[PDB]
Amino acid sequence: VPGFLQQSQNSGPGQPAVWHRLEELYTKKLWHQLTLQVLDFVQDPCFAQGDGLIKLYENFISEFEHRVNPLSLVEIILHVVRQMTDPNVALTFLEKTREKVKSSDEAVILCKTAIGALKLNIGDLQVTKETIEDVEEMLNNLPGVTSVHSRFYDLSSKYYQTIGNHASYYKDALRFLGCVDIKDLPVSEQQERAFTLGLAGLLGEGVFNFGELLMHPVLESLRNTDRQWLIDTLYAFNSGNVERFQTLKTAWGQQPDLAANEAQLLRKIQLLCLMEMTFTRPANHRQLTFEEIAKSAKITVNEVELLVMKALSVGLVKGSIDEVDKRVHMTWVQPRVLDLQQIKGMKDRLEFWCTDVKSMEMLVEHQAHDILT
Amino acid sequence: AVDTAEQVYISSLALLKMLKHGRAGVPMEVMGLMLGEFVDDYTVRVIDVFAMPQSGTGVSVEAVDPVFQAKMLDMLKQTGRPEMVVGWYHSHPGFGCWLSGVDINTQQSFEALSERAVAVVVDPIQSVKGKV
Amino acid sequence: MVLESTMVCVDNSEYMRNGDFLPTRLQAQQDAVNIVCHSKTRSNPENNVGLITLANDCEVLTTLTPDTGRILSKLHTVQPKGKITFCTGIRVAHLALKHRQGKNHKMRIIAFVGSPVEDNEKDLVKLAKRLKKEKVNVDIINFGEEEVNTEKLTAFVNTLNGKDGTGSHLVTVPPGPSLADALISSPIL
Amino acid sequence: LGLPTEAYISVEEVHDDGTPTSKTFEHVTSEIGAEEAEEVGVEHLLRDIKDTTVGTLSQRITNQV
Amino acid sequence: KQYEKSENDLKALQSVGQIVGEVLKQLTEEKFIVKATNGPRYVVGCRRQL
Amino acid sequence: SEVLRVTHELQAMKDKIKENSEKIKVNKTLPY
Ligand SMILES: [Zn+2]
Repeated sequence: VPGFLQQSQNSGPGQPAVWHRLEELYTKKLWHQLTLQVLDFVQDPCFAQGDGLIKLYENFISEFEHRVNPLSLVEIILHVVRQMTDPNVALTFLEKTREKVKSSDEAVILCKTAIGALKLNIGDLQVTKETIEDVEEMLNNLPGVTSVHSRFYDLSSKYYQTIGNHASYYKDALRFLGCVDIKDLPVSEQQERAFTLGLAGLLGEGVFNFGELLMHPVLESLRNTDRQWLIDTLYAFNSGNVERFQTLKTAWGQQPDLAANEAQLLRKIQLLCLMEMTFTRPANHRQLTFEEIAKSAKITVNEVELLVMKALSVGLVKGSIDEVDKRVHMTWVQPRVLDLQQIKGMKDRLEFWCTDVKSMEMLVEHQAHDILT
Repeated sequence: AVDTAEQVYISSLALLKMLKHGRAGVPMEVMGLMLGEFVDDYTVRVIDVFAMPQSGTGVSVEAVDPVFQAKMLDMLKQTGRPEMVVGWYHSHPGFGCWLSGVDINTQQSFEALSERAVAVVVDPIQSVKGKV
Repeated sequence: MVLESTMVCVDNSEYMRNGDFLPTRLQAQQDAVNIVCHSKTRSNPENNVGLITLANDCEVLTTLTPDTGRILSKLHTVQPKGKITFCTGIRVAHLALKHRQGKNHKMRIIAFVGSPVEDNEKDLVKLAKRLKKEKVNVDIINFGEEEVNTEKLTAFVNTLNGKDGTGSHLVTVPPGPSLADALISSPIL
Repeated sequence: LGLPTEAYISVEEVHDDGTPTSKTFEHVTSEIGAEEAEEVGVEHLLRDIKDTTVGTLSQRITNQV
Repeated sequence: KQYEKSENDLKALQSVGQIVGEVLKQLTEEKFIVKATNGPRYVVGCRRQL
Repeated sequence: SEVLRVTHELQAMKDKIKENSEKIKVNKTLPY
């Protein structure tokens, strides 16, 4: 049995420093220390063809695995299978491993997520959807893990090759970023992970711009450099100042998924323009005129009523529409994100309000002092 | 060796506990030992009171089951104070505020244990609205 | 007869799953128990015992009691998963001891330091600088993992004494998986 | 003010948007209630302020203040 | 299982029971005249949730 | 081992159930 490890000195990087010392690790019949060294070794840059030898080693050690913490065991099994990259072989191996460690341990979760990922590349409806629902439902009783949750979220988000699941797709990407603990990611991966979420949020039917993204860390730290037409688009959308110049370059950057939805994107930009124009008004003369909507929306005078009706129907404002007066009445229930400068106005309004309230309280107290007590 | 016009001071929490325990079991009769401090020869004060599970044929010498009496007074000192047992709940739902021969027989032993201990009688039925 | 109570810091670390003294290590922390204090009540039937874990910032599984069934029952379920904690672990035991009844009983903490700790250099200021004025006693058991002799841990007893102390001793039974006789005979206590 | 007590609950829902996990205690609305045979106790124990509709006009003005 | 069947056994040994009576009228939204099988009549209402 | 978790650990019903039946019995007042 051990002769395999003994003769496995070649065919792999870091031969002396890793294996020679490791030998003592199992000679002392020792344990999960060995597992930590194993994790380091598997993560090590390697084309990962000696998966058979590594796996025989793993089986030998895990015969009385016990000391092999199931979470690490599943992680290593998933890594080895992903390195082997044979479809049916990996699927069978995953089933065998998952069943063999079927305890109430919160690792069967990880195994099921890995299985969903493995099947995600083919037949993405029959088994994958049921598996993803099952993982969701069994993902309970321990919110503090934050890791199996990340894996399940990433599987779901990778599922994004599907039209219907979009808004939940943006939700999944956001949850990935939030519960991924630290970003702890290569800039290389982060670039794509942020561009994908940007496009998803731009294209969702209910998602408009979802502020707090701009200061949401996933984007800026990776996109501030270049290839950031998307961020200018995001700024324009969350502001809505038409600024449809950007689309001429955005289409060049991504004809697909952007040029294919010019009508939908422009409809959303018009709706957002209407909202932001309603928000910039100082809350006193909220009744605006179709001329204003047109000049701020490049749409026809006639179309303005339909645009406002659409806004109401989607549910971003709750005003009312009138014609004979050539005006419109708004009233809001959909508030958005803000910034420090915009908080100064709120602070000032609150201070004025507090001064007025104090004045009225003092007036009542002083005048009524005869009968108060 | 002689009584007087002496004042018994019951804490607000003590009164509240008396009333709640009495009303919880109005159809039956309840019993609850009292803890307090023997201030001086004319001032007996009770700070808090504790209830004894409704067992036996009723208010009698059975409410002092040592197994339960010792363990509460014990754990209670661990956090708070030992105020020595001074009195008892008792309760007469519809019988005014009288003391019967059995009640006298009971309180006789408590008097023996102490020298000036007191027996309370809290009526859980008549006392309502704004009456204590 | 016994001028002392008893609290124990039964390790729970993620590393505790290992073959180094027997089956799966901890299986031996459990080993003394049935004598880890069975011997301590082998004394006048008025001794007191305790239990404290040391993983995930450590909880308490037993409140000082001249009973052992509870401590054994909790010991049955001490699944090891997490990084060891100390200093805080010892202070929790110290407070628990302060809440001891029968003031005549002196204090004793038997530290089953197994998996490595992350304590800094001058932990003494809080680890031991108190036990004198508090007249406390602490015992250290090194479940292997004696990294470079763990002078860091030895320094705890070193801070102990100063003239007289150390309790029984900071006995580091050799990594040889002999048994608990080393925690049965060695402890003259 | 009128804060005699506040109620908190320990729900460890991880996060939304992009936040990390945390302790995330939460607040439950609270109000001081009553139970018959104890309302009588409190009534007697106070029996001095009696801040009921007594002196209704004055009390209404004080309430507005 | 014996301890389970005993815990509820002793716990239920607190309930006191009600008096069975038939309501007669509806005095107010919170005052309903109610009689009793024995024969005496009373005036009462819902508890806090009926 | 298995037994120590059952000899006196667990098996406590022989004390608790004994006591509990004591109070249910004691409350069996004479009248009915
Ligand atoms: Zn009586």
